[PDB]
Amino acid sequence: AMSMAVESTGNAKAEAESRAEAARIEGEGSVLQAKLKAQALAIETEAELE
Amino acid sequence: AMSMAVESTGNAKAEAESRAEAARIEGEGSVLQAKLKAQALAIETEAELE
Repeated sequence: AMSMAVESTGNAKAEAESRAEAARIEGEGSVLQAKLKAQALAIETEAELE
Repeated sequence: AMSMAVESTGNAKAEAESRAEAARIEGEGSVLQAKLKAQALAIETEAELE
């Protein structure tokens, strides 16, 4: 049963650890993307304001 | 299970790392493109204003 316990936890958590680790890339990516999108829209909407 | 953990994380994050790395190119590209689009519309809309 101790092997059954470490089987279920170690396997299922490792799957749930990877998707959360992947979501961290989207979070850090979306920050840098939105930061770049700020400049994209800033230079677009401000320069076209003339 | 430690191999199962590094399998899921290392694989799934590497896929999510590449798409975020690709999105950085669009972000930096869109800034330079919008910056060039500013001149394109500026010279177009200002010179045609005469």
